Formats: sequence, structure tokens, C-alpha cells
Amino acid sequence: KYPITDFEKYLQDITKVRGPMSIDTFIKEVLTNPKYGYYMNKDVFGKGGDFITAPEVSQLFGEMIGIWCVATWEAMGKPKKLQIVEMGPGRGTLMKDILRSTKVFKEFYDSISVHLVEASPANKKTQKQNLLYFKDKAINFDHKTIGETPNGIKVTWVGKLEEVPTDIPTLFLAQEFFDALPIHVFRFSREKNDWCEVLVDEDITEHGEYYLRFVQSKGPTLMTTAVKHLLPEFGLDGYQVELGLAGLAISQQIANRIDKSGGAALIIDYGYDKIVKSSLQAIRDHEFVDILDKPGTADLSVWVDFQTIRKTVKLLKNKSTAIGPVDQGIFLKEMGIEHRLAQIGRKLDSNEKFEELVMGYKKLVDPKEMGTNYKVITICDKNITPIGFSTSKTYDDEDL
Ligand SMILES: Nc1ncnc2c1ncn2[C@@H]1O[C@H](CSCC[C@H](N)C(=O)O)[C@@H](O)[C@H]1O
Repeated sequence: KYPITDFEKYLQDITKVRGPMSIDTFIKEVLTNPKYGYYMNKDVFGKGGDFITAPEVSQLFGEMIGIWCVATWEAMGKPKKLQIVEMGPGRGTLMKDILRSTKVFKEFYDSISVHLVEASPANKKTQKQNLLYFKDKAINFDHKTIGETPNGIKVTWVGKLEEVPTDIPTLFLAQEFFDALPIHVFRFSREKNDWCEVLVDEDITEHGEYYLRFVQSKGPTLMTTAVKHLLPEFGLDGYQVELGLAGLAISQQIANRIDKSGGAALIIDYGYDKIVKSSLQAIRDHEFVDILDKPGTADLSVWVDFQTIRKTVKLLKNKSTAIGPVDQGIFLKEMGIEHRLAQIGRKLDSNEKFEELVMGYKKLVDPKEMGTNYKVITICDKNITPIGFSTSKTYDDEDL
């Protein structure tokens, strides 16, 4: 029943002055608020720790993504200068594997610089410690936003995608980035015969279980109207959908960058090839808990709607398209992960470590693990056929 947290008073205050906030604003606050945000504040004080993600399972993952970067660079026409952008790099482990594994491709390696987009100073710090070669001391950690890898590759940190240079061919990597973006939640009302938005308000009822509560907008909000052409037209009463508008905006930026200067994006996450009705989850101490249970104290994740991403891109009607999704297992095998598995494994010649390597491979590709839950979609030029998407479906209805 009790008691009220510092963050729940700040969030209850927003609702008093501005009225009930969106799920989007709510998640934006819980994750990215200074000083209460789940990222930046707490669960770090070092290299995170709780980062159990695909790159952290196996160098195999990073190496396959690296082969993809090189193969895609080849299909683009071996541009002399190439940007590699990672959205939400985490510890930097994925990027570290890529830069380690792609060094042998001399021509490729000489054309690349890296741009990491990252909002958390703590994750920024971990990424830099890792990845960077420090030649002299007396580095000012935040003011100097650029550094150099031990192999001389240039890495620049930025807070938003918008700050990355434009008019240079660019690869974009987003791995467990989209599931941490804010979403809006919409619900159909027969009474209004229109969509309403689920909002977060005060809870000052008698038996108010958590201080905050899920309310519903009266009329259709700005956001409902803005996205109405992506919401199902057919609506039973109370029918409810999540939409990651933050991610759609990012998808549009990427699609347009590719349209202007060329490139390709690789978006990897757990999600569905359909609109997602309900997925927003809050985990804490290895248990699922209520989204409104001490907000800030639990990690909020979403399952990614790959379908709306794809449509949203295509709806720009320029040189970019979106191909996918395909299952992570199918993608990784199609990139040659089993060849690398046996190449790396042959070198280990320690049998207990070999089993370690295989188990991480199984986690990545086996359907009962990450193999099917995780999926891959690409944003790219219509003219340049992507690498690793031979199993992608053709969506004849959406292609006009
Ligand atoms: N709105 C936003 N803009 C930029 N970075 C963000 C963001 N929201 C979250 N992030 C960052 O994205 C990452 C999400 S966690 C995923 C980390 C890494 N990809 C891995 O596989 O382990 C974190 O580094 C977090 O700080």
C-alpha cells in the first residue's frame, strides 16, 4: 500500500500541472530522467553488469554482425569513406568485436569511422574505457567527445542520431535498442467510435494500489490522430495496441539518410511481424512486476513491432525500403555462424571451453532460446539487395 517514493512525487506533480501523461512520457521519465532514470542512475557504477544480451553471450554474434558490415559495404560499392553508427551500444562489446574481427579486411577497415549514439553518461564511460586507446593522461572525459581505437579507428560519441554527419554512406546498428524506446498505448472506444490513448495519472482514490494509475483520454489525442493511418481501422471495443512512435521517427531518419547518401541499417531485437497488442513489461529482481510498482526501480521493456517499422519506411516513398524481419537464428546461420563456430572452436582445443562456445551458439540460434524470439530487419536502398535476408517475406499488399 505504502510508501511514496521521491520519483513518484515528481511524476505525480507532472500530472497535477499538465494532466495525465502519455505512456511515452511515462517510460521516457522512468528510463531517461536525470536523476531518477533506470539508465544513467543506478544498475551501473561500472560496466553495467545486468547486460545479458546477444553480444555478451558470444563473440560469434559480434563477428557475424562484422561480416554483415563488410558484405554490405561491398554491395554498396566499397565506398572510400563509410560511417558505422551504433544506437545504444551498451558496454560497447558488440562494437569491440566488430572492430577486432573486421581488421583483416584492410580496404574496409581503412574506410570506416564509428559514431556511437548514447544518452547515458555511465554507458558512455564504460564504452570509452573499453574500445579506446589512451596515449596521454589528461583527457577531459565529457568535453572531448572523440577518441581513437588501438587500431587507429576514430570513434565519436553523440547524444542523438541527428548529430551524426550526413552525406556520407552509413551503416546503422541497433541491437536491443528499440525495445527500450518509449511507446504509446492506444485503445478503441465504440462510444467515441475512435481511438483513445491510455495515460498515466495520479492515484488518490481510497483503495488506490500504487499512487499512479492507468487512465484513458476522453477524445482522440494528438498522437492518436498523428498515427491513425497505422492503427487498425477495424476495432472491437477495448481493443488495444502499442505503437513505438519514438522508434518510427528514428526509422524515418535512417531511411532518409540512406535515401540521401546511401547505407543500410540492421535492427535486431525481440519482437513480432505484427502490431503488438500488449508487451510492455517491468522486471525487477528476476521477477515480473506491475508497471506502476515503484517506477524507476524496474527495467521497462517492450516487444518490437517490426511490421509498423517496415510500413512506415515504405510510406516515405523514396529510394529506401525495409526488408524483413527474419529470425535471428536464420540470419546468423545465413551469415556463416557455423563455419566460425568450428573455426574458433578448432583453436580452443580445450573441451570445457568448447562446450562454453557451443552453448552460447545455441542460446543465439536455437528456437527455444533467442533463435526465433529475436528477429532482424534491415532498412536499405531498393536497388541494393541486402545480405542475410533470403528468407524475408514479400508483403504484396503493402507494396501499393
Ligand atoms: N533514447 C535513447 N537514445 C540513445 N541511447 C539510448 C536511449 N535509450 C536507451 N539508450 C541506450 O541504449 C542501450 C540499451 S541496452 C542495450 C545495450 C547493448 N546494445 C547490448 O546489447 O547490451 C543503453 O546503452 C542505453 O543507455
